[PDB]
Amino acid sequence: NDLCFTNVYADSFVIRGDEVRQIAPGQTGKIADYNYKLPDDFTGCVIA
Amino acid sequence: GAISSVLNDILSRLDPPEAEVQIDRLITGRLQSLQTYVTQQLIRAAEI
Repeated sequence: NDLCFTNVYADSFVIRGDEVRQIAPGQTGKIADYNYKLPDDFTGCVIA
Repeated sequence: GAISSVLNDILSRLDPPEAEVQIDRLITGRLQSLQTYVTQQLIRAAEI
């Protein structure tokens, strides 16, 4: 709440109760390598 | 302190997010070695 950004992208999807911790940079898995993948150089906040 | 002294061996067997830190440790070590070599060579060049 003290900085501005060029643009903000909000991505919404649904997964199981697990692998929400897996949704992150790295942490190879089925969701990482075949579904929405988070880059290892990330600058955003994941909300679950 | 890296897992192995072989850059390609570190590249494989390791996921990129932590391969980055392993390669970074190796790069820091090798850069320190090169800096020490060139500094000693500068001393010897002054003497010569």
